[PDB]
Amino acid sequence: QTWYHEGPNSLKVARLWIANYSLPRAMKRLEEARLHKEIPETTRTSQMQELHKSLRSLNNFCSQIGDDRPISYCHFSPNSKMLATACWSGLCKLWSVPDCNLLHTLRGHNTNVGAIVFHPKSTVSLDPKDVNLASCAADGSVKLWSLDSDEPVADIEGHTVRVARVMWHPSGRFLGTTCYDRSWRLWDLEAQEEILHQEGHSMGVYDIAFHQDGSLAGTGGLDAFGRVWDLRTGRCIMFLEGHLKEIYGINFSPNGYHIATGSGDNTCKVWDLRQRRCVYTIPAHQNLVTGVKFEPIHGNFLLTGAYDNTAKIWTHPGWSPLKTLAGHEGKVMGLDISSDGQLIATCSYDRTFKLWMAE
Amino acid sequence: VNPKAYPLADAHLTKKLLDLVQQSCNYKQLRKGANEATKTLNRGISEFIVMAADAEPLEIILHLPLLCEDKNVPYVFVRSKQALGRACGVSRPVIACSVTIKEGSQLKQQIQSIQQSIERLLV
Amino acid sequence: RKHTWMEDADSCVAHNALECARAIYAYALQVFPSKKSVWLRAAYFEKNHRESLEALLQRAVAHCPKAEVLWLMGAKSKWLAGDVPAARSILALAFQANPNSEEIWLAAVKLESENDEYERARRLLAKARSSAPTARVFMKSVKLEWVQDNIRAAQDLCEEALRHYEDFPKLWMMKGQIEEQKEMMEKAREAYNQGLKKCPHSTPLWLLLSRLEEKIGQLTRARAILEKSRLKNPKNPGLWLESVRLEYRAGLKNIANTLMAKALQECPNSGILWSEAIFLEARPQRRTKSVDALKKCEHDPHVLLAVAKLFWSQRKITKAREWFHRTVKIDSDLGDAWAFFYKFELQHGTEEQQEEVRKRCESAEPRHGELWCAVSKDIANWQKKIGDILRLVAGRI
Amino acid sequence: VTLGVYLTKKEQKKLRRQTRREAQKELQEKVRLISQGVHISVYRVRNLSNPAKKFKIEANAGQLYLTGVVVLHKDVNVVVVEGGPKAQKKFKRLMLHRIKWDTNKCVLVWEGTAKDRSFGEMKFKQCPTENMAREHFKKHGAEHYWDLALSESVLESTD
Repeated sequence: QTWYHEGPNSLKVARLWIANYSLPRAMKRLEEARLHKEIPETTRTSQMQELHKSLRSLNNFCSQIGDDRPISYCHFSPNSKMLATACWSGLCKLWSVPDCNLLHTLRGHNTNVGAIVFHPKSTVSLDPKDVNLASCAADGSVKLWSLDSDEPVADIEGHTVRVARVMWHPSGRFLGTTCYDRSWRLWDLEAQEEILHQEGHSMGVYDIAFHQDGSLAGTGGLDAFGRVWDLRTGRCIMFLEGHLKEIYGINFSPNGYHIATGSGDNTCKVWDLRQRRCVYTIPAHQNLVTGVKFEPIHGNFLLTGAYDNTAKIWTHPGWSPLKTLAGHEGKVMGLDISSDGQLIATCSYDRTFKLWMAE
Repeated sequence: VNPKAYPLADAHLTKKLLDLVQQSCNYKQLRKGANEATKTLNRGISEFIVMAADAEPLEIILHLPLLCEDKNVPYVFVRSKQALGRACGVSRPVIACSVTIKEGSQLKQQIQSIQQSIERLLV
Repeated sequence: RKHTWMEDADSCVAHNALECARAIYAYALQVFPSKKSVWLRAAYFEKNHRESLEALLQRAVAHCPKAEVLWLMGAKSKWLAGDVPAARSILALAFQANPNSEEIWLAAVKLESENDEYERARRLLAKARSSAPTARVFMKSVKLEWVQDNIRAAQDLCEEALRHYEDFPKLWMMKGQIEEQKEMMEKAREAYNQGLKKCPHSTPLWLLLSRLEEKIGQLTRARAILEKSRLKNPKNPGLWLESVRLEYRAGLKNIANTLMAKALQECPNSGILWSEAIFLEARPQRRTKSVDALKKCEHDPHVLLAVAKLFWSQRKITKAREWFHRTVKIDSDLGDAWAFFYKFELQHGTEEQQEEVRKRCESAEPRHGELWCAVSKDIANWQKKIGDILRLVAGRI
Repeated sequence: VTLGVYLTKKEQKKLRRQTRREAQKELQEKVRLISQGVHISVYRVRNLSNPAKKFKIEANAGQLYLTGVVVLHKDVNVVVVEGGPKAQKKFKRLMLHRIKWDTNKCVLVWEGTAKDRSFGEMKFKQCPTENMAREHFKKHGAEHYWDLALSESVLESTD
């Protein structure tokens, strides 16, 4: 009973632009995968052993307390610049990584802030006076913010439910946001309006994450079913099922096949895209897995957090417990790896955010 | 209900919380009222503190999550104060209460299970 | 029968007199030779009740060989009452009976460092480190090499102690404290990281590493080191107190209060955490926090010292003096409580209370204090007396 | 869904009076005339060769109506149980506090929630090699927990 709905011409134009920006990106990703497959197994095994030895000696660094409110989310800035944190208060500070110095705290919220995720090309090819980060609160608000203004921007009033998380597209012009109204919005930066409201789940969506190429976009919420929609014409065929709890975290690997989803049933689902099956059901931790982050463009690991005081950095593939990144005092909410791969930041409910780095 | 009351429990979670509050008040280990609950939370002897979303005003119960930020205790909000009042055994509706730890009580495992189940709702 | 005779002699020494206990001890010593326990009990009975103790030490040295504790007690009784170069000759004669450099070499080095001619003490410490190197022997050799000057020989001795005693974090902490007083500071942090990765659970070494990472700027690394020290135990109260002090040293008072609340929720039975929570709280809100700390952790010296400081800060000397007396009577071995009592006696009161506090500090030597260990571990005040260290701890408050 | 309806002692007392009155009236009248999510735990023990401890673990698994498996190998004993939350909590309290092992220590490797049960009954499997135990776990669809237990045992033996 897949219901169809007629959309505007601007949504079709944005979908055509996303397809024209994702098809050469997918071609370059397939060419990089074919070039990595042409490498011999000895050098790849040596690189995997070096990555495992670097991830095994993961020490704590850049631990700085934000405020009296517990931290809810953290997102690493591109090119190892900073790390934007979002706590339970109305302030969203940005710690200057790796020094973790507080500078230009973005305020303007009243309720508990959700996920403050910056743009993938904010510090690279975007001006700091314009919009660089996007945050959400416990009410209906998706507010953009700069890095040197200490003030929010013109938000979108198209959300009337609890916006849990938000993630910007790798192209930069689009941004998805998971709301509690059994739908997920896709706002645009060029048209400055909500282009699509995908409703395909029974409950409200919690975490949404787009692919590395920009063609596919993963979903997930309290309906215990993972969705993977397309940015061209919808029609989500890669429906993820198997988890009996609420999915609280989705992460898209840079490889076109693997995709890691974090549910509240104390497990993680590493599913393939070329086969549409559950490749791995990894028992990461014993608590509810909320935060989950894929690897950078090298594509070697996966950092899945939980509601306990630890975080598991596992290999990709293999699903082996490579690193136990413990050190927190509360529920680890929100984690993200940097663009360089040498550090991975993780927040917690103890009002502090640390990072695992090589010694 | 009130949007300021967070976190909010489900139906079976509120039924289990009411059963735990009735077992604590029947064993002389529960404190009724918001003032006694906040005093037990500030004294460091309260194992869990439960609230209710049907309070007028809802900001007067707002000290119950904030004390959870002052003593690291799990907090939860009931759907109605009349069921929490009857659960406490008091004819008057209760918008707040506290299950305190005792010197080797038999309901310690149920209180630990309620604290583990109430800490995952705040996400 | 000898154990029952020793128990009856102990009961007679505790009851009415000391002549019958000494006669029973002499009969038990002349009936049959025993182990070092009966000789140590006879030496303690002679010291607690001059010439008789020296005669008992000579009889224990002539009849009970391989007794290092009785020989050390006899050398201390000869140095105190009789003579220091006579006790030095007694220790040199006892060195020919026991060739082990475990306790006789350290006692000889301490006896040579208490007097002049410290080059002989340095040569004896080098011979003890080259003959049979231990953990405490190499620590005392590094301390004797670093008390004079930060020479490269002290760094070589610290490197040899780290290579031979890598499991002991005291040598790594001494090497980090020696490298922290040099021109550079990265070598001390590297030695502290090696000691934290080689112990693996070292609380004062990680505390010194966090202090070095906080004093040289970029204190987020110091907070990460404090979190790794709290997770490496796991849940250590000292690392949590150090993290709370590092959070309270900056402008984040609410984060320090949240860290103190998390430390109280993770470890309510801690005196230092209760004192930090009573000191970080508000001044009209401390009257309930002190009562909660007394009800949760009763008969604690740190909580009693915090209650005495709160009573002295509330302009009530009549309650603060009683709280300091109760803290000195509950645990007289604390350094911070004795320093706070000396500061309260010097601030408000006559000279008799300060003289009584000085006599109580000189009777039992304080140790394991927060402000006492900051001056007892420094090289500038290492070979000082207890009264000068207490005055330096009271003047720095 | 349903909520418990409790009253105060006084209210109950009134009911008692009424109840007795009604009873008296009647008397006087008679004289005058595991679905929706199952908790699955997996523990790792160093040595499970004791017959009494294995019999006690089998009795605790059978009395609590929980299914699973108990695989033994070279210094690696993987005990996987699956059932309700109270049965899994009682089994964890028995294996962590009541079952006294002692170099032999038993720790819980994982504890999560699944959709349905995998094994039918508690069968004490035995395999000297890890490949046979991995194939027996993959035959029932539980090879990931056995691989995680083997990786945790390798990390405990290496460090």
